[PDB]
Amino acid sequence: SRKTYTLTDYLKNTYRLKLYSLRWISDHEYLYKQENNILVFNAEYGNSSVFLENSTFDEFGHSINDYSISPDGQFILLEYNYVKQWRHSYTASYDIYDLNKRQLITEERIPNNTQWVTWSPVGHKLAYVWNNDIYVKIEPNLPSYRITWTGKEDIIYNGITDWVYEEEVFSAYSALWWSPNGTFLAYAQFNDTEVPLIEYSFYSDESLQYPKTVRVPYPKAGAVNPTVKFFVVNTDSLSSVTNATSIQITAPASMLIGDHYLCDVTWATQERISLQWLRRIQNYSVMDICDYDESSGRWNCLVARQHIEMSTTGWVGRFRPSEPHFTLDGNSFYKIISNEEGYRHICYFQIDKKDCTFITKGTWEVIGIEALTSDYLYYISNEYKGMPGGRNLYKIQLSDYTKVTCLSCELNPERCQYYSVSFSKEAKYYQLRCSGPGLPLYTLHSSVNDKGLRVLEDNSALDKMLQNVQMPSKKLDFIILNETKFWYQMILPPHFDKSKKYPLLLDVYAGPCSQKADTVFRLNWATYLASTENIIVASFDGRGSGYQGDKIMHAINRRLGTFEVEDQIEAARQFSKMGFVDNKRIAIWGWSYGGYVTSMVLGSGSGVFKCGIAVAPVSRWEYYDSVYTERYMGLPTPEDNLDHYRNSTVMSRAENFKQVEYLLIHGTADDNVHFQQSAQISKALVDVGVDFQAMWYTDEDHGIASSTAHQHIYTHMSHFIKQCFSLP
Amino acid sequence: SRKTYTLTDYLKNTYRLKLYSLRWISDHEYLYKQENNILVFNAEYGNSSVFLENSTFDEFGHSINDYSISPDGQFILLEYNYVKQWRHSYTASYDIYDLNKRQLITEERIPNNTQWVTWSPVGHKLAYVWNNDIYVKIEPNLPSYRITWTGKEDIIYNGITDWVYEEEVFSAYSALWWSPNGTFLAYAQFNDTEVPLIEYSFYSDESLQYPKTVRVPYPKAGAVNPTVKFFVVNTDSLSSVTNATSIQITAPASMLIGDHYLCDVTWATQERISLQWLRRIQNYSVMDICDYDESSGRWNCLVARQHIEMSTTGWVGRFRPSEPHFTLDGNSFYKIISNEEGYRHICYFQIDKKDCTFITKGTWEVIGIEALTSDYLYYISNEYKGMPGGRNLYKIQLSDYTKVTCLSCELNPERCQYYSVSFSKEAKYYQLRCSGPGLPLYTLHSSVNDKGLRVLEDNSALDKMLQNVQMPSKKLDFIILNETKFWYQMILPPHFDKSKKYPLLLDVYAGPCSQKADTVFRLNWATYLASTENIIVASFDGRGSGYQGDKIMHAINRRLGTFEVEDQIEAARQFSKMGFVDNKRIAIWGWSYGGYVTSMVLGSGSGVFKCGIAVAPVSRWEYYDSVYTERYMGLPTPEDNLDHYRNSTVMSRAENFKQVEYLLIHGTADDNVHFQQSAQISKALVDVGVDFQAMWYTDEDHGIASSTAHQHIYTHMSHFIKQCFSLP
Amino acid sequence: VECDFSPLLSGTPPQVYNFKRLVFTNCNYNLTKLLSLFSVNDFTCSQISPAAIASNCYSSLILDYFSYPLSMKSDLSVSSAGPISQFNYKQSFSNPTCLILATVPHNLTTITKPLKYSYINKCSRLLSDDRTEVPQLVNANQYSPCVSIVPSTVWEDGDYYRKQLSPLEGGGWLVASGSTVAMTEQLQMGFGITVQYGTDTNSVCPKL
Amino acid sequence: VECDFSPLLSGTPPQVYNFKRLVFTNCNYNLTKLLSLFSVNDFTCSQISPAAIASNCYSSLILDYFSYPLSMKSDLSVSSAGPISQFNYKQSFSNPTCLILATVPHNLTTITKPLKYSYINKCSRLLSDDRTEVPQLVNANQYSPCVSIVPSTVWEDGDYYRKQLSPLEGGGWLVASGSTVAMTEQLQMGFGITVQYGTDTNSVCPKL
Ligand SMILES: *[C@@H]1O[C@H](CO)[C@@H](O[C@@H]2O[C@H](CO)[C@@H](O)[C@H](O)[C@H]2NC(C)=O)[C@H](O)[C@H]1NC(C)=O
Ligand SMILES: *[C@@H]1O[C@H](CO)[C@@H](O[C@@H]2O[C@H](CO)[C@@H](O)[C@H](O)[C@H]2NC(C)=O)[C@H](O)[C@H]1NC(C)=O
Ligand SMILES: *[C@@H]1O[C@H](CO)[C@@H](O[C@@H]2O[C@H](CO)[C@@H](O)[C@H](O)[C@H]2NC(C)=O)[C@H](O)[C@H]1NC(C)=O
Ligand SMILES: *[C@@H]1O[C@H](CO)[C@@H](O[C@@H]2O[C@H](CO)[C@@H](O)[C@H](O)[C@H]2NC(C)=O)[C@H](O)[C@H]1NC(C)=O
Ligand SMILES: *[C@@H]1O[C@H](CO)[C@@H](O)[C@H](O)[C@H]1NC(C)=O
Ligand SMILES: *[C@@H]1O[C@H](CO)[C@@H](O)[C@H](O)[C@H]1NC(C)=O
Ligand SMILES: *[C@@H]1O[C@H](CO)[C@@H](O)[C@H](O)[C@H]1NC(C)=O
Ligand SMILES: *[C@@H]1O[C@H](CO)[C@@H](O)[C@H](O)[C@H]1NC(C)=O
Repeated sequence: SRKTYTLTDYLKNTYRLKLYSLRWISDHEYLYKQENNILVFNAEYGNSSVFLENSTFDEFGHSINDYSISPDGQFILLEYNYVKQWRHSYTASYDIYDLNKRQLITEERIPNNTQWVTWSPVGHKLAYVWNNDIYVKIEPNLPSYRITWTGKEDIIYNGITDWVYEEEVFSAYSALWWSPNGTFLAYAQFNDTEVPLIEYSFYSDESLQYPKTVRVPYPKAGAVNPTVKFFVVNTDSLSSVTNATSIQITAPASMLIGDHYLCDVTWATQERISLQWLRRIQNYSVMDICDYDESSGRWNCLVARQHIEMSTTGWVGRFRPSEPHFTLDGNSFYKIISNEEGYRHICYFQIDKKDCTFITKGTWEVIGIEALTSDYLYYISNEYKGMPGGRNLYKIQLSDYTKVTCLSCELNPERCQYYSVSFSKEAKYYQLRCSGPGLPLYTLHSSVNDKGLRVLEDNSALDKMLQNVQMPSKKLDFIILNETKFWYQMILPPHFDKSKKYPLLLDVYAGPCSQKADTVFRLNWATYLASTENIIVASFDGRGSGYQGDKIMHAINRRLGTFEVEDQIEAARQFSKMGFVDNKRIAIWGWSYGGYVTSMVLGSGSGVFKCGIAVAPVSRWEYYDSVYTERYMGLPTPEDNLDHYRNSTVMSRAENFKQVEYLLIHGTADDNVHFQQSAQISKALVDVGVDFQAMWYTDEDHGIASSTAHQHIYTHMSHFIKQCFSLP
Repeated sequence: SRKTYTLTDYLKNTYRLKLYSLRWISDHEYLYKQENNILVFNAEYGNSSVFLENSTFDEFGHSINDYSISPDGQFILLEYNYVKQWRHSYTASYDIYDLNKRQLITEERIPNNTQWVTWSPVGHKLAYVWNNDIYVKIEPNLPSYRITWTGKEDIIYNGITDWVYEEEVFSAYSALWWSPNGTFLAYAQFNDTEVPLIEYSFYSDESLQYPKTVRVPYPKAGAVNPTVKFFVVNTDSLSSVTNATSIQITAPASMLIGDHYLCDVTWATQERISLQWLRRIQNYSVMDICDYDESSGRWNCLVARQHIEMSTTGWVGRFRPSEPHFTLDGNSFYKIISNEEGYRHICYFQIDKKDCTFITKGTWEVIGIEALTSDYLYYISNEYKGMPGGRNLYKIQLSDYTKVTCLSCELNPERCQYYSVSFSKEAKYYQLRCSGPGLPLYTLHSSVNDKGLRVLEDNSALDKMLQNVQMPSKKLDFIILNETKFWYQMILPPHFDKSKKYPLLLDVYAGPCSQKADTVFRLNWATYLASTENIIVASFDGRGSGYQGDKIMHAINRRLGTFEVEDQIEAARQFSKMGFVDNKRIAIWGWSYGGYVTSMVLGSGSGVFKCGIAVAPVSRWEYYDSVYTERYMGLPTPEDNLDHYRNSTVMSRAENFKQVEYLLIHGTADDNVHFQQSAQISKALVDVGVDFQAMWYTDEDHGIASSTAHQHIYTHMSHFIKQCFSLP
Repeated sequence: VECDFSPLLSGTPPQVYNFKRLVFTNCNYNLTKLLSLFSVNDFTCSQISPAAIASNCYSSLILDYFSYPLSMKSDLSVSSAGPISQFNYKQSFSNPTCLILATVPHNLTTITKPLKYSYINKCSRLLSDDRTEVPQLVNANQYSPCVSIVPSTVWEDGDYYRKQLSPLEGGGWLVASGSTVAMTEQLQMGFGITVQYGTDTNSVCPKL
Repeated sequence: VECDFSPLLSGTPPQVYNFKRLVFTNCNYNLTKLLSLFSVNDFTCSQISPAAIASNCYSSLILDYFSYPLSMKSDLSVSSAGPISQFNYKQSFSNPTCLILATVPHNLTTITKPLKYSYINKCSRLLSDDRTEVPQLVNANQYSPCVSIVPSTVWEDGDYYRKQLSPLEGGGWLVASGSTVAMTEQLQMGFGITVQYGTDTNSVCPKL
């Protein structure tokens, strides 16, 4: 009669997952933080020396938010006074501490309100962005070189992304790319001049008398998009006597005829750079390969070296075209490409040949290329057991494509089926991270023999704690819809009796290329719902979901709000007729796209669902950003796909909500999925006489992830779910 | 076993109150609308002639929102394309139809987007405001004269009020005052140049891709206030050859030394005008009396004719200084003034004498001066039976102040204790309006004999309908708190058994000079709560309430959130110990100030209250507008009253909400009590771990009074109340 | 010899409450000369005539000039209790006086126009009791006590000015309010002349 | 007699891709005269020398002038495959040529500077297949095919221009991209000279 995993347990993080984060600094050494001390561990021996005492900055005068050590150990960058913006963006102050002098650098400092800072990949050069302009320090204590003079708040972005590039293209605030030895610094410039602003209120502390209106350039579907330009500067030719010369590389002519995006920047060599451009209609993209001209000092992009990639069934890549991995001589590269069967595999390219050669095949997909040597290509995939929600590390022999070895399938096959990898500087060593089904496990390995050196973190302490609590179980399996496997997972309450009938919560995301059914071990809200409240929490990956080929992924092409919605309903039907599900107690809930689908399902009139919770949902596609939306939907014009835009709104279905209980939650400072979207849902429900439950979260963004707010929303959702389920 | 008054009955308006609205056009004639026809009724005979067939504009091409007939019957102003703004403001189109020509005037028309239009009091002159400038038409079909050229959106207001003057001073959008025979047109100019903007989102129809940000100059407590200037123009000296000369009348020097307001404009004669100015600290005000100079064409305001009014215990007047009522010769005037006992009575002034003479006295108050003749002054008061929530019409003899007659106390004393009056052009006749306790009754009378001519509307049809339904009863009474009567009213469920124990809803407003306990007959939500749900709905007028002298009204001076809050709690205590109240089922609810007090009570930690609903509440006084707030609170500075500002926030009491169930409702487009206020409440409750219920209403203003929204909010509050009360 | 009207023609005529004063002792005047430059719209005198004021000799001639709109002629009067006589410009009642309204043509170009015409419409003191308002009336041959707080041109019609007084100055406040009239096509001016007949010193005579 | 270098000194030297051409037949030249006005920073010739090009007589002399920054000297070369030779300005390889980089002093004032230096960094056609990009290279003694779509001065570094082609023009698109260099204290210019030696027509000689 042990305890349960309580809501309190989830919110207070009483049962912690340990990790092991390291930073490879060479081909056989890495940094770890242990008891606030930074240590360097040798990969071979496992011996360690102290790199930085925890006491070093216990006289700093500030709280230290983050740190970065220069690639040569000579300098440490100290981030303090941090203030968040978007998912990846912020501002802060930075100090630089000399590790040899064991002193703080007091002169020619990085200014306050700095937007981004990055070391060169070797040495200790700095590139930083302040007031939308790029600055470079060669030596940390000397004056900086101003690279750009065009920076302008909300208008011109040099070396940092605007909102939409940050969220939908680079998944990062930075738009700087150092050449491998830091000779060149490549960067993008974005122009949001004609991009409409989303505006919303921010209330801040009680003491603020008038709310602030936040204004963000944000292109909604069909709106005017930001413009982009690309430059390379030689950081070794910098001087205080002249202004820096940024050499522009123009996009290919196939892009310039219309709206386009810069979607990938990957250095090939010290003097070769690859760029991928993507048309606004995202089923056409081109790689450009550019060589430095040591005579002129410019960059030539041979037309013969262009590589066109284009889709006829949907968009290019999963979310964007894949990044190339170049051979050391940069004359050939490996890249993930969808094959004739619609499966994503590794293709081998010659920089001047159009046709590529597949080195992997099968009805499974390569997830990512992780490392490349003269002899071996290393990659993660879901080939093992045909489980698309599994991840293993493979190495393939370059001289013989039939010589593929699985480096993780066999290590701990019962405990570990979900792996990610971190390689040392020449792939001489690698750290493996097991994320489930068992407790996460972190191990060290050498690539030479694929010998396992040692265990870094095994999470024994948590295993010890979790023995005194009635933990739920996880079933991962599939069902068959007209000759196709569709995976689901169920979080099952302890002492599961399949003769009894349980209430079911459908946990849904269901966005294109999503995957909610996997082998990952998790300690979340669903754990509490099953452990304490005896609710079966289920997820289902239907049409539109990813890592199982384009027939499934491209199914919802130009018709979001259709198949992936239906399949969630059909999944609930299937679940109920398994016999352990109370068909009068099926709920559904989702965040963002999940909130959209949740709402679309609750207004389906299918009567399968009794209640539901939408958190920050999309309600209509023309409210969402251009890059994401148009990827799947095209333009909202009569000449294109306006019909499916208008057919797929939540508001359209307002009437059907009379049959269900509905909880609508949204943060007021959501710059991603604007509060607007929910405002339009609630308004349509009011206009039609449907009652529902609502809750705003003042000043919370798309994550609603501040400490207090996070506890509050989950607590509130708990009551709603327990109440719909007639639970005590 | 008759039916109940259902929620459906209240929302669909199934049981209608009839009215009788008329417009006196002379000393013995008035206009009425009967079957969409406009008729003129003679007061004496009661005979009627048709003034306008309903068919006249059944070929207009527009829907007609409102109409106005010129004071001489020659022209009718037709308002169409109306678009609302604030409580009293809007824009529209206007046409003018000639009643003799029986044609539409097609040339020199009033422009679209016109902000306000008003006839001269005699004849058919027009003054209108378009793009913040004043225009005058002498003859309707001829070109207009532009009076002002300084008009500027959100900055300079000529002849219309800004936000704060509209809401807190004039209770009107218009700032134009015609002289009695329309020779002169007086007007104010407001300057919002340095007044901070409140900004908020408006979402509008689904089809609007980007929300609009509404920006309104709005002074919160202590902020920079709008500035004011006053002018008079002779409309008879207008010409197309020169620009009009607006003669300014400056404020008195006692106002010019600091921030001030224009608070009253009242014409005395054809060539005499009275102005009242009020200091920002609102316990000092001055009347200025100004005579036209027929030689210079200017206006002289003799210093000897100034009349200073100033308070030592609070602010001047109930909400503002009272308006003067001048004798025909304009040499003397009657005005409501608080006496040495703190009761509001009629005082008699000589325009050049400082001291005034009271003509009424007692421990009751004059509500308003309604008409003045050479012989009699007519006024409304609550003298009858010492009931402050009663209203009767009195006439007092000017030659003998002891000769006061009550004209309404005796007409129908059982059915009618709440009266308002409408006088004909020389007070030869008057219409009386009975608003309760019985069904409303409308009658006609002649002042000469105070003979009752006839009954206009007796609401027999409704009486007929209400016999087939179990209607609730209303108790109106008082309790005694340390030697002071405090009135309350209770809406009692049908078949009331005082041995049983009922759940109680406290309906609260409680703002300074409020009155929630009266003799008015109402058909509202509380009717349904009592008729159908057996809930006792109670209201209580405690300290701060009005029409019972300044000792009670000025009690909450410089300390809102104190006494009027306590007394609501104490009232609930008193109610429960009467013996028919379930002390485990006492709820509380309020709108605006009522929402504030409701919240303050729910965070009192008194444990008297189980649940509560706040609709668009104030949460902290520095968020509310300057004119209202500073009247009662002064400035939020350490030198003044900052302490009581900070002591009286809802957020302060967030912790105590753990003991109560709380529903927080607010419209997103509330320009009055900004959504901000509720946003700050919810944020403080989240930050402290209190769960609560919330509901936003997208695009709804302070009234939340659109058809759909109104039904939705009441329905939602019904569920909340029934649920707190364990009702079926 | 020959009276010097120079600085009148060069620059911007100030506002009525900042009227500039030209004094004339011991010289010859051609005044019909001066009034032939301008277009003259009104000529009234007190205790003298326009005919007479050209002819006679005097011991002292004072010429006051300023910008002033023809629209406000009814307020520029020796028999007027408007704001002009109250707070702006007052002539002596003990000497013979003349009042001239004119219009600079185009032909005259050294006379520049200002943004608008301005005048004081209120000049009063608020006593240290915060209640009593006492208008500060302008005395002949003097400026208003409010010229210290009213700008040389009023920025906007109806603007008001204040200045707290030192306990030595009397305490309380000084208060004023300015009015404006729109500038005209051709600038419009006001001239006030005051003559003194001496006993033997009649050295200001016309010329021939 | 005497060669007319006039219109060079009067106005704004155009951008390299809009180079102005002066032709010289039958006249005498003082060129060391012209090069004494400017400050000269570089002088290289092909199939001739700077010494020789002053001395000899020719049947034809062509002078091309434009604004051009000294910073971009490595791109203004007869032996260069930068954007200048590709898309902007190309001399003949069959005649002897010279290339001059200079700086207008201050002393020279009739020569006006433009907002910035501009040049074309891309000129290509996109074929009607929407895939094939074909650079449009400039031929000697001609302008770029992109001068129809590239402004006389580029507004901002990296701007790009497009123009859909008529089926007669070939279909597909014409595409270009402009680069900028910041204007200097003293304007900097480029001169390209091309000489033709005739059989008997050597009427362009120096003067003495
Ligand atoms: C790990 O231990 C090895 C030795 O066991 C260290 O390598 C040697 O360090 C010694 C000092 O004791 C030097 O004199 C040798 O020249 C080093 N040999 C090598 C491998 O180059 C090494 O420094 C230790 N690493 C850490 C991170 O502590
Ligand atoms: C990083 O790579 C750059 C680019 O190849 C190297 O720079 C070249 O070095 C060679 C040899 O010294 C020179 O001849 C070239 O002229 C250089 N090119 C440029 C553009 O600088 C550089 O040596 C490398 N840097 C480091 C730190 O090894
Ligand atoms: C009400 O009726 C009276 C007569 O009963 C009307 O007054 C008279 O109208 C007649 C026409 O029948 C005229 O010839 C008389 O000169 C009028 N006498 C008066 C009172 O002046 C009156 O017009 C009717 N009023 C209405 C509104 O219909
Ligand atoms: C309305 O009142 C005004 C103001 O008294 C009247 O206008 C005056 O009328 C008298 C007599 O005709 C004149 O001597 C005055 O000069 C007028 N004063 C002004 C300022 O106009 C006017 O007669 C009344 N209008 C109506 C319609 O009766
Ligand atoms: C720093 O390291 C020491 C090593 O003993 C450890 O005891 C101490 O707790 C650490 N301090 C911090 C701040 O973690
Ligand atoms: C950053 O801001 C702080 C606080 O005002 C200031 O003391 C410091 O000088 C700033 N640092 C730099 C690099 O200017
Ligand atoms: C207008 O008046 C007639 C009079 O008989 C009435 O029947 C009709 O209903 C009225 N029309 C409207 C629109 O009310
Ligand atoms: C008002 O607007 C309507 C609709 O555009 C137009 O037809 C009409 O001319 C306008 N009226 C006036 C007075 O300009």
